[PDB]
Amino acid sequence: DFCLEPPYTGPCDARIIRYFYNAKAGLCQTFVYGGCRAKRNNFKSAEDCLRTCGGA
Amino acid sequence: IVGGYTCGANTVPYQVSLNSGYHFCGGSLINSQWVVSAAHCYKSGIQVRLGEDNINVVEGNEQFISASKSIVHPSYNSNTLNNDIMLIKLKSAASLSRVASISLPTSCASAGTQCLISGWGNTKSSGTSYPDVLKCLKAPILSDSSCKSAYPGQITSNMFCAGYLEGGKDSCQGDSGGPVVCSGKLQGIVSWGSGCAQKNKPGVYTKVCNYVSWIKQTIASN
Ligand SMILES: [Ca+2]
Repeated sequence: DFCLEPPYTGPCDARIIRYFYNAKAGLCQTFVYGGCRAKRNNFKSAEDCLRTCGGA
Repeated sequence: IVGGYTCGANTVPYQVSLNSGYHFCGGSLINSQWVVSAAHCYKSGIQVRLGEDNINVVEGNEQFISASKSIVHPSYNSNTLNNDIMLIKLKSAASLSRVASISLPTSCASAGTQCLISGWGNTKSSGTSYPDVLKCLKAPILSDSSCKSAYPGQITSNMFCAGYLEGGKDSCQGDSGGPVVCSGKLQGIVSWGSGCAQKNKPGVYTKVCNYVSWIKQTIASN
């Protein structure tokens, strides 16, 4: 389950704010994404995040 | 920029901030209407901010101009990061002391050349701390040999390493797309690295000298 994976910033040096599902907190939170090599627990909005991972 | 110093208000006039509701990448002004940055910084709704020093408060020397076009290199590879370059056309031309363009290189720079890297990225290797003002760093271009030893099978002919093997001085999250200026010419674009300021893990940059022809022609036909 990719929804249980910790957020992955990656090697690129951008500061792009994305969302990831935090199973512990039971909600989607923001994190800094570097711009490349995103894993699946990386969403552009909280709504996408909840729709895909909510309740995982 | 980790381990750098405060540049000084508008001392790096070609430095721009790419804003999408917040600063997410840097870029270099190479023409009154064109900006060069990294392909991974591609985003819709980009607003380019020029003449910036403190990115958090309006100080009066700013010019905010939205992008009318964003052209990522046709051969950019999101997996290998090869050809990590993009051109952004401004909706209107900037008014060029505080805002000026930087020259494209006539030729490639050699290992050992000292360059100025700048940006509003994270200033901590372990942690998070984004500055309000622009930070600067002087780092030397490293040999293709050591770069390839630091990142086995990851360095292409279009990339170069710069920095210090000891660590402590490097570009970091929020610096992507920014300039690496050597001898007054734009030689690189901040691109990637393993963490920030790590020992034996220098920053990797897009080698601008290999794209001068593509840039000039692309600018002229758009
Ligand atoms: Ca400002």
